[PDB]
Amino acid sequence: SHAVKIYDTCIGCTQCVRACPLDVLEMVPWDGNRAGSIASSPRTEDCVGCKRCETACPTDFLSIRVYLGAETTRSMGLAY
Amino acid sequence: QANSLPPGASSPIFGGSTGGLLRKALVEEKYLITWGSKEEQVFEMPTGGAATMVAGVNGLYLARKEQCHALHRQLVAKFKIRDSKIYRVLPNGEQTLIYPKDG
Amino acid sequence: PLGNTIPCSESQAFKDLKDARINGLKEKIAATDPATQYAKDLTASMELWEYRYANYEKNASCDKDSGQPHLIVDGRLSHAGDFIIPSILFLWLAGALGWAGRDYLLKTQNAMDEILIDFSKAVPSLVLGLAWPLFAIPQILSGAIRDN
Amino acid sequence: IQKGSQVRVLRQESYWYNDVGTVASVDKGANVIYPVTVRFEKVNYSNLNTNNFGVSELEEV
Amino acid sequence: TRATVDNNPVPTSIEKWGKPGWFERSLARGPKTTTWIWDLHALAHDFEVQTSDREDIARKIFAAHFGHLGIVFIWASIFFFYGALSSNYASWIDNPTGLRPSAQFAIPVFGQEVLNDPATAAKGFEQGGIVMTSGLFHLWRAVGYTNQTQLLATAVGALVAAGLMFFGGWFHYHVRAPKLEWFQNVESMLNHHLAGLLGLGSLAWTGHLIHVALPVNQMLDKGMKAADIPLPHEYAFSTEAMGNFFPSFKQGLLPFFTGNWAVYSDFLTFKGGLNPQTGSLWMTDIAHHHLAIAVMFIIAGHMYRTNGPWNPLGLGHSIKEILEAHKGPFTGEGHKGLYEVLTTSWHAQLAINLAMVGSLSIIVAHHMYAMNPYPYMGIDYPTQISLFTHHMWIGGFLIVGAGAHAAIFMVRDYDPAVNQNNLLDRVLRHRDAIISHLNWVCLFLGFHSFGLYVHNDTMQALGRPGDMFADWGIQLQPVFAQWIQSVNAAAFGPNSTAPWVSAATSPVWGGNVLALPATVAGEVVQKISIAPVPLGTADFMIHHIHALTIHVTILILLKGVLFARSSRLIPDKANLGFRFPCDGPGRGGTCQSSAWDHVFLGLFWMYNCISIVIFHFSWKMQSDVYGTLNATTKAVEHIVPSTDVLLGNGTTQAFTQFAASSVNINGWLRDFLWAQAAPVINSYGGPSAAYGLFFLGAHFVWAFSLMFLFSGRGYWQELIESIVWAHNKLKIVPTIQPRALSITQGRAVGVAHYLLGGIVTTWAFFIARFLAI
Amino acid sequence: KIPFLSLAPISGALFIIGSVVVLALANIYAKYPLLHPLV
Ligand code: CLA
Ligand code: CLA
Ligand code: CLA
Ligand code: CLA
Ligand SMILES: CC1=C(/C=C/C(C)=C/C=C/C(C)=C/C=C/C=C(C)/C=C/C=C(C)/C=C/C2=C(C)CCCC2(C)C)C(C)(C)CCC1
Ligand SMILES: CC1=C(/C=C/C(C)=C\C=C\C(C)=C\C=C\C=C(C)/C=C/C=C(C)/C=C/C2=C(C)CCCC2(C)C)C(C)(C)CCC1
Ligand SMILES: CC(C)=CCC/C(C)=C\CC/C(C)=C\CC/C(C)=C/CC1=C(C)C(=O)c2ccccc2C1=O
Ligand code: SF4
Ligand code: SF4
Repeated sequence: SHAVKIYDTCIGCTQCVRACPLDVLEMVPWDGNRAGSIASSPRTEDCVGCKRCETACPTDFLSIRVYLGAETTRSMGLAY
Repeated sequence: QANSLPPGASSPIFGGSTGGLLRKALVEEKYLITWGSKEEQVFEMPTGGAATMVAGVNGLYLARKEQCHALHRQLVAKFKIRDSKIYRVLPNGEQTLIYPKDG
Repeated sequence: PLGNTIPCSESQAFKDLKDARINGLKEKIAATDPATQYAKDLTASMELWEYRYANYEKNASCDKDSGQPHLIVDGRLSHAGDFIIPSILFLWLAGALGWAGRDYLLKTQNAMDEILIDFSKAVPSLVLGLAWPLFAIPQILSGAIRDN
Repeated sequence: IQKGSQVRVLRQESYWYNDVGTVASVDKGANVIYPVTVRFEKVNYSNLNTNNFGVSELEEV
Repeated sequence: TRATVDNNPVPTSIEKWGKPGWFERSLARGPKTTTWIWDLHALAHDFEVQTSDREDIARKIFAAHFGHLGIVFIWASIFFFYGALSSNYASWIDNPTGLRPSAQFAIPVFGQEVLNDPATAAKGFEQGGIVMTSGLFHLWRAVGYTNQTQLLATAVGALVAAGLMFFGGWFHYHVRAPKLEWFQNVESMLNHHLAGLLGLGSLAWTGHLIHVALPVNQMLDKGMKAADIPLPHEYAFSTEAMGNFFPSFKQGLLPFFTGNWAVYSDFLTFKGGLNPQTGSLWMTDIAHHHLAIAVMFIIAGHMYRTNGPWNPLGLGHSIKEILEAHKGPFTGEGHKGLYEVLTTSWHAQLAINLAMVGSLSIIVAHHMYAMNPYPYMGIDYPTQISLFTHHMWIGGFLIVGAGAHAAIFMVRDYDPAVNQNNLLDRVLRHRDAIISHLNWVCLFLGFHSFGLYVHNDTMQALGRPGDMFADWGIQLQPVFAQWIQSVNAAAFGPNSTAPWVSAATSPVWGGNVLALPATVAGEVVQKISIAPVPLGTADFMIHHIHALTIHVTILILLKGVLFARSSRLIPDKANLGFRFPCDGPGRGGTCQSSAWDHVFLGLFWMYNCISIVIFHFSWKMQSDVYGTLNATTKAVEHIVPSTDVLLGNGTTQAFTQFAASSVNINGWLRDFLWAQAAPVINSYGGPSAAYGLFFLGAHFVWAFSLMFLFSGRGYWQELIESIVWAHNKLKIVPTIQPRALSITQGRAVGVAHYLLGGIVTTWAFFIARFLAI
Repeated sequence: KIPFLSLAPISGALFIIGSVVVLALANIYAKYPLLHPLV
């Protein structure tokens, strides 16, 4: 499976959950921003690695990083 | 038979395509999207072609969860339907909810 | 007479291809009508070729064996027209264009002005590019900018 | 560091490391790690120019 | 009907000339990066991302069409000005066989006057010139051009017509412009393009042929000079001048109104193939041709129903009723929806039309070498190679564009609400079956043509010539194609299928070698224009290569069309668009998954296809058709000689060079590509040295593409980061930020330079070979 | 700024064509040199 990490630079813009084609991410309550929420990935077994979350993240360098790891049926995106 | 719907959900009218389920849906896993529509209307399949769904509860078996979540964003962006719930069906018949996991 | 190099005044093969070109031009004028614009062009080409072969004769172009002119670029003042005069001419015109473009970026700092060239800030930049060392060398001795 | 001040980014992984930016708004809460919003004249590869940095990552020029 | 037109939508102003990128939102904000610059060019004709109003979209399309017809009239005027001013056409009209046609000379500056060719030097043009390969001079001689002042008049008229199409574009955009339901009356546009555009066009050309072009060609073939009569052989007052040339029936047009059509059979004939005097089609057959297809096109424009103020008029068909009558049990609901698709989607219409005009340019390329249309053109071999090659390349380009806009329709204009159970929807329900069976037949064609070539390379290398797939070894004869040779040659005589044809369809089917007088310095008759073209084992093999390349280009473009919207990989591909680079490195990698990338890959595969087509053409025509009649006893000698193939026993057998050397790739390398490239590399210091310069520069552009093709932009961007550091160290700061090209643009730049370099390489090779011998 | 000629391809292309014509007439006026003559 692929490894998704969220750092402390997040602003809670809600653009990585919407642009994710798999619902890997969800917003949990946080205190480190003004939005009161931080992204999290407890669903990394379902991630394909498509990096649409990293495309739509508006910071300088990205608060979300997905690392390409071990490949499964689900993460190679196979319908067979 | 091997792709039986849950009770309460009716099948949409689709004429069958070649882009649908493969042997993985028999042996490893398949997926099921279940939504509620207020009328009968025409939606593009995520595996090619077009289908007509009826008023009430409609369920569709797909090979892949991104096929289901692409169908779900099509229903939101076209038909304003947001009560799609996505199940992972194992080959023994077990069904677990994987969207909305929050509720 | 350098290594695999003799000048034009005692090169046999230069004389051979010079005679070959002037003879080919001689029977190319000699077989045509002198009033059809072909013959006037070929006598203009003959006069041009006589002047260019005499120019290769007089200012010490250098050939050996193949008879064609080999250039010496090590910095001799006898062969100074090989490299040194076009070096200074290149540095003048390239520093003109580079300094004009740099001064244009320094005076505009704008995104419309790069895709729409304002000539009232472009042609004085070109005129001061034509005098670029006098305004470039004190900014070499001063220093530009601190970035890492 | 207040609104209108010119700052230099000290963050090593930034696009705008060693570049002057404009402070547009400073968050008055204390629970935010990076409160200071800085706009730039130059855009990044994502074609955006505004980001929230902290106080210690910025040097007043 | 009724032409509902609105008045003045757009004022005429210079307030958008100073604002480039006005036309969509992200470009309207201004330059920030250099990507904007390339995004200025790639979206400028995409009118659907400019405005969402389909009305205004159709208006921009219409004004674009008028401006295109303007630029084609400008180009027509430019070659008519060059024909009129700086040509040898005043002396080419007297010698079409010994004078090379030229319309352009290099001026004596920088040394380029060696490019002027001595064999174009004549009276009026004493400079030498660039030899043309376009066949413009042979066209002009066939249509009756005897003088350069009428070439001046046509040049002025084409410039006036370019101005008229520009004023039509400005009128039908800015001033008085039609609404969308005018464009959707497809019934009337079919009826007025068949009966009025094609029909009256070829009827007015039949009128030209009869009045001007048949008598001027009869004067030029009976043996007079350039002093002719343009005006006093015309019209009513010299009606008997029509009787002096080829007997104008009894008297006037009174045979036309009383219905005795048999007396008109001396300039409306149905004779047959090619004239042996001039090497081309008989002009009277060409006139009766254009008249019969003129009649049958005005008949074709009487098909579709149009209702209006005319009382009894309004009987016919609607296309929609025909499409909704063709249903079938295998194909569900058939063609219902295709009327709505083809009346609301421009890209589907452009896909159909690009497929048809590309296929038709390919048909034109075949039918113009085989049956020569213009006098003395088939002996001028660089014209023959260049017209076949040119129309084949333009055909392959428009077929790749057909696949492109079919995919673009599938991304943008596809509506599921129109396509319930029609042919278009059911093709999406078995797209895996189509693409996989196409994958299998491409694999089959590639093995069973190119592995035959590999097998021949291997057997000829191992010292086994009798083991070869060749005419001397294991024969693969084109027995259906040879039987169609025998049928289309044998169907001319009495008691045949067509009993009143004199000289058959074409001499390529199997009947007679035709030849023409020509000088060539101080020689004899020589110069075959056309010959029977025999099909052997090498023709089997090259045509199965051709089937392979057509089928793989089909596979790439049709997989782009059918998987434009969704796949098993990316189900939401239609939201990503026609033109996106990937959907990331995940799910294995989605590199080149967009339908644009399939157009990008099918461009190289079209290159492959058309390159092997014109290579087959060059050396088939050189090895079996083109050549010389010897002065001793009428012996046929081709441009490349016959090859004595050494057999396995020790003896030889004479084959032609096509039959002997394209069973394998070594003979394609040696006898076609090494041997015939001798005139493009030895052309320096002479009239073909530009073709050598273009050969080398095109090798350069082809190799320069491979940087863009094999690399990707993240390398280039961190390289430009180092270069931008060097720029900011010396106070040299672009406000427009220097970027690498986008991924899609790196593919586009690479395919553009690959296509340009390879085609201009083959162009330089083809012209420099065929000007020599 | 002036209409249509202030634009960067137009100003750029007229700069390249003007430099090629000035260089060309420099090659005509100097009778096409290879080197700079010293005597
Ligand atoms: C104002 C114009 C300008 C100036 C002063 C420079 C200066 C420099 N460049 Mg650069 N460059 C430019 C434009 C310019 N460049 C443009 C337009 C491009 C894109 C084609 C580049 C691409 C480029 C690369 C890849 C590199 C440099 C490098 C360098 C540095 C080393 C010298 C050199 O290699 O020349 C090279 C110059 C070129 C390759 C570009 C050709 C010259 C351009 C066309 C001039 C621009 C004309 C401009 C429009 C004039 C405006 C006039 C105004 C009055 C309107 C040097 C400081 C090198 C470096 O980093 O050295 C350490 C390096 O490798 N440049
Ligand atoms: C009737 C013909 C026709 C028409 C009207 C269109 C129209 C369109 N095409 Mg299309 N296409 C066609 C034929 C046609 N095409 C053919 C024959 C091919 C195969 C090559 C394609 C392949 C194609 C692709 C892959 C795409 C389009 C796209 C588009 C759309 C926008 C294009 C644009 O913005 O302009 C911009 C034009 C340029 C930036 C020019 C590019 C550089 C050219 C190719 C180099 C020219 C080299 C020159 C010929 C020779 C060298 C000279 C040089 C040395 C000076 C537009 C709707 C684009 C789109 O997004 O669709 C919605 C899209 O991506 N087309
Ligand atoms: C010369 C280089 C080359 C070769 C050999 C191929 C070969 C192939 N391409 Mg490719 N392609 C190329 C360049 C090449 N391509 C380039 C440059 C591009 C970039 C634009 C592409 C892009 C491309 C695309 C997009 C597609 C292909 C497809 C194909 C397959 C076509 C089907 C076929 O021909 O049947 C048969 C195979 C051959 C003719 C290859 C040679 C077979 C030899 C003769 C047999 C060897 C005998 C034996 C096995 C050897 C055993 C030895 C042992 C020690 C192993 C084929 C395998 C298409 C495909 O997959 O369709 C099925 C496909 O869609 N190509
Ligand atoms: C990725 C692609 C890319 C693209 C599209 C561009 C595009 C551009 N760059 Mg660039 N650049 C790039 C990458 C790129 N760059 C990279 C990688 C670098 C290295 C870091 C640079 C660094 C760079 C610099 C430093 C500069 C540019 C500039 C420019 C602009 C040039 C404007 C122009 O050519 O007209 C040229 C206009 C003229 C030459 C004006 C003269 C015309 C006269 C006034 C007309 C009268 C003359 C008359 C006709 C007589 C003729 C005779 C003659 C001899 C005088 C242009 C928009 C330049 C700019 O900003 O615009 C000025 C600039 O200075 N770039
Ligand atoms: C080359 C060219 C050109 C020229 C053109 C021209 C020269 C034109 C034309 C034209 C023409 C000159 C046309 C015409 C026509 C016609 C028509 C369209 C006709 C008709 C008809 C009719 C309709 C008839 C009818 C009838 C019948 C059938 C029956 C009996 C009676 C009658 C006789 C009535 C230019 C330079 C511009 C440009 C480029 C291209
Ligand atoms: C330094 C410099 C320079 C130089 C450069 C170089 C070194 C180069 C090169 C280059 C090369 C090395 C090459 C090339 C090439 C190209 C080509 C090759 C092209 C083209 C084009 C075109 C235009 C095309 C056309 C055509 C078509 C359209 C198709 C068909 C055929 C033909 C041909 C017709 C210059 C002078 C700028 C100036 C100064 C600076
Ligand atoms: C009047 C006139 C003509 C003016 C010219 C206008 C002026 C002044 C400059 C314009 C700069 C020019 C001419 C080119 C820049 C293009 C560029 C940054 C290429 C680097 C690059 C290479 C080499 C690849 O292989 C590649 C592969 C895959 C993806 C991306 C790339 C990529 O990005
Ligand atoms: S890589 Fe793709 S699937 Fe994974 S979290 Fe990011 S957007 Fe979602
Ligand atoms: S990780 Fe990026 S996209 Fe997601 S909430 Fe934070 S800033 Fe927004």
